[PDB]
Amino acid sequence: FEAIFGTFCNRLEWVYFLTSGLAAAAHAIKFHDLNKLTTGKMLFHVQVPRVASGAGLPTSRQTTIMVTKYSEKSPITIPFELSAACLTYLRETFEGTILDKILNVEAMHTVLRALKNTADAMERGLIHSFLQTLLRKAPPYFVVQTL
Amino acid sequence: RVASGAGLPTSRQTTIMVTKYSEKSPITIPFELSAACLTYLRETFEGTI
Amino acid sequence: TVSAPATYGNFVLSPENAVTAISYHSILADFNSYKAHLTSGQPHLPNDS
Amino acid sequence: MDARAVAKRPRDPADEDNELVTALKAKREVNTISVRYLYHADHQALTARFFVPEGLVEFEAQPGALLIRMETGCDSPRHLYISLYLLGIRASNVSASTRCLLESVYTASAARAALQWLDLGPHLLHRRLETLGCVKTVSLGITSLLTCVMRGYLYNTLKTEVFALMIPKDMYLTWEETRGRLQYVYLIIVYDYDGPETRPGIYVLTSSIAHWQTLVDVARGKFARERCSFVNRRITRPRQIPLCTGVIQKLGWCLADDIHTSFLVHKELKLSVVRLDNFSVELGDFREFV
Repeated sequence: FEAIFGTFCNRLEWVYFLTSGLAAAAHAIKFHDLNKLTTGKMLFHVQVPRVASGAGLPTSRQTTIMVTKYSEKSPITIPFELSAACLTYLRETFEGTILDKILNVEAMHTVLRALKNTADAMERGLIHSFLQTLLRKAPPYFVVQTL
Repeated sequence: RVASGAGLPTSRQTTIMVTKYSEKSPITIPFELSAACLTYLRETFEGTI
Repeated sequence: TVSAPATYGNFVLSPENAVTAISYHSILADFNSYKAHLTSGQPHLPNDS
Repeated sequence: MDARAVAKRPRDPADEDNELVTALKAKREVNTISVRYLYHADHQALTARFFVPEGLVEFEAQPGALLIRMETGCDSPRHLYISLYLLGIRASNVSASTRCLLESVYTASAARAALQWLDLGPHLLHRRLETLGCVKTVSLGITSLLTCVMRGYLYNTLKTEVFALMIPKDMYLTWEETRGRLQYVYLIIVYDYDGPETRPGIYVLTSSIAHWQTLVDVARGKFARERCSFVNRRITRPRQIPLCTGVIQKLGWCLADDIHTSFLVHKELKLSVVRLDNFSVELGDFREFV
């Protein structure tokens, strides 16, 4: 005979944005109505001190600058797929036999496992996109040291 | 998987199976005995020291 | 100092594995547990055989 | 089977739970995903996804246009997805000003390669082209993503607004003065054989006629000069094998009151178009008339 020992399913490990150290670099705000808007602007108002000049030299003026900061959009996507077997068995029963029960259990577990994997992948994609937008804007060392 | 931006490629939901097998390697060793030893072990003659 | 197993482990060939080997020509370890879990509706295995 | 089950009203996707909701209800588990209502669930329109080079996307940055697949016999990408507006640069049925404007706007590198491929081969436009219906999204880049409908009512995702289809003014043709409340729109290609080149004309035709025989009758009536040109080339130059003075393809049904005239702007350049808002796509294949 041919002997098959214990079969193993992968013990996939979960990860989250908040649990990662990168979350400390970030501020995270959730907003259920984000789909409707595409503009986010912040404004800064600053008055710069001027030292009173000496005799004869040109004098300074009361001066201010006003500057605005804008938003970057970078949505992320993940696809996941279901076969016809799971889709038809998830909403049907055939004679109520034991094998049909096995198929129903398999279909339900398959779709829910796919949903769980997609959620984990979405969290990974969110942290990935945050790193992308952070790194794409960071200048190198020599320029900042020269500055 | 990890997500990506619209227009960029996306990773298909994927699974894989692997089947490790087994190996065979027996072992042997002989041990000897002497004929006089065997015959004295089996039965005894007239009782003497 | 460290604790170690004092003897070899014993593996039992179940009677259901006998009929599976005779007819199906295969032996599934801990077969009764497999049948019970399959009919119960829990896919995740209790522990390695 | 039982009488009550037979008499019972049909199943109601309108309020019955979606499959993912059923599964998560079954295990009593909740993911962070807003799983309840699926977008595009009620969509009837059949959608395709197409990738296109960056040069061609101009005038598609405004939603709504005909997307055409053209052939190239090279081993490297065999098909290139072209827009109807760019195709007008080849037609002899375009005024000089409009052709000059289109020639100036589409001067990106990729576009001119398609124009070379269109006329570098012996075959006419008829055998080279095929229609893919109407395009309705943009995602720009070095390579851009288009989404397109091949049997459809033309709408945004939430159906918050209907999307129109725009046709350039020079190509638009009508063969009746009064319009019934329903009329179909067709793609028309005709060829001039008197000139040295087989010079093609590009037309879009709206008509209340659905039956092929009468439509072809009217077409042969109006295109008599082009038909005479075909016969003239056939008699004049033997061992040449011309064919199909004109070809027809059916592409659309629309409610005639919907038609409007509008202007279209891109790259702060201004184009004149005709517009059909409450449009729908029905696709047939090309067919020949002589």
